[PDB]
Amino acid sequence: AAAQVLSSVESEIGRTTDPVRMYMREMGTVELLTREGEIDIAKRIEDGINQVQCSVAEYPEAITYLLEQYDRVEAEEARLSDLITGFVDPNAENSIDPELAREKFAELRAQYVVTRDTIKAKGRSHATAQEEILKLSEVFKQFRLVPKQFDYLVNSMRVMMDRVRTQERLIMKLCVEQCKMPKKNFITLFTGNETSDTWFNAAIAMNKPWSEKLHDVSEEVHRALQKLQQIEEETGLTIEQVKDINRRMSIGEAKARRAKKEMVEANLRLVISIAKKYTRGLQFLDLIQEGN
Amino acid sequence: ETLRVDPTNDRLSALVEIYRMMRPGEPPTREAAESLFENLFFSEDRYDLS
Amino acid sequence: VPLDGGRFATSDLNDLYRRVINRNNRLKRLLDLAAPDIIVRNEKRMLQEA
Repeated sequence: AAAQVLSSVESEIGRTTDPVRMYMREMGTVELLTREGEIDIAKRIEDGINQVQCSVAEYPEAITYLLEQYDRVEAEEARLSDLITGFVDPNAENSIDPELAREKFAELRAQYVVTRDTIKAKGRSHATAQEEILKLSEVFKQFRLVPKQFDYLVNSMRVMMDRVRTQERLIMKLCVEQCKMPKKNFITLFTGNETSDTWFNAAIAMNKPWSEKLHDVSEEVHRALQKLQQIEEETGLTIEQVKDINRRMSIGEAKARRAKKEMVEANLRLVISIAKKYTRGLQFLDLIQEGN
Repeated sequence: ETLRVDPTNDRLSALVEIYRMMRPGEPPTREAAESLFENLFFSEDRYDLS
Repeated sequence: VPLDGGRFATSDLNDLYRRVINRNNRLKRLLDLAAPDIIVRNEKRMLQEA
């Protein structure tokens, strides 16, 4: 309990105005880890990174984006742009050679052409379709892309979820706060089909005098429905699948951030021990921030 | 009278109070207090009467 | 302004402005880095002090 003495010291300070000693008091609470903390933290960071990689593999057009810029630069007879560095670069457990890129993309094309018809067979939830999608995600997993392209790859999911969630909360922004339909039945009816107006006119079938006056707001409550239909038809994924994908991306990223954050303060002492030698050109506390 | 006003009771408390007076804000430590007190008047490098 | 011997002279306001905008840029960079809250707090306090 290193925070117990913090109460006994801060409540009885001389009100020090020196930012350096208060910063060192703040960073002195964390202790040093050795030979076990680094390994466990690195394992947690890798688990978070692999969870993030898993999240983007399920999204159907991630493969299409992995492939289409390389297809575009194929027609140039060469790939001299920096995106050749942002190739798949499969991990092994150097310059990009055609003998590797074409070999890796052959099975990618095969999966891209073989995973379409199986989805239509016995619906999206087909066992063989699901396992083939998982296999395609796995063969996508054997790649090690660059963080530059990976950044916008995950930004695509962030923006797509932002758009879909804005279209979602638009429903409460237009009707729940004004018409006041109970959410207890609304949450169950929304997940029913989310493709047609079966529950929209099922509410009309019930008494629901508030819902009876929906025609005046029909031409603005059905626009969100049409937008979410458009999102589904352009992404090729159901609402539940993307909610699961991003709800696990969220906690994978949270775990990675927590691991990196917890690792960081374990070496603030090292940062100070290095920064003290470099003063005096500029300052003493700015060097600490640069070391951080 | 000075003992009456004194709030401390042993050497450790006195060293902690000296450290708190000299370096407010920084939490006292078992060894830092004695190191600072020794360096105040009992180190040749950091003290000299000539 | 330049001096005769090829030197320069400036008011301390240039130093203070350089310090405050250096720390402001560092804070702006830290915010988009999702840095740990203690480092962001330290940088905000440093900006306040500057």
